Amino acid sequence: LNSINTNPGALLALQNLNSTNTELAATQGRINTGKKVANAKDNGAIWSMAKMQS
Amino acid sequence: ALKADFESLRDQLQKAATNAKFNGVSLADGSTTKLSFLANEDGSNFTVTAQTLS
Repeated sequence: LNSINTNPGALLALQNLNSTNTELAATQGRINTGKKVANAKDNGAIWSMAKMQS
Repeated sequence: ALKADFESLRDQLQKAATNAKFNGVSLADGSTTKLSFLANEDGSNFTVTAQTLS
């Protein structure tokens, strides 16, 4: 419980901060490009349809 | 001369009707009776009856 060697709560806090940082990077890329489907990684089907129709 | 103009007009009509595709499908050329689109998370469709213009 009150062990000094490890604290699970800090690991869970790191995981939550990593998750919000990941979604923040995703919205940052969506903002800097202006497309919800900017590249093939975002969604391959809509991206291929967009490239062919363009 | 009026006959030749009427024929050029019917030809341009058929060209404009044939060239109405989007993403490889069209509601105007009469190639298909209808197109359905998602309208529910269960998979219910939103039918759009085709209106042939050829």
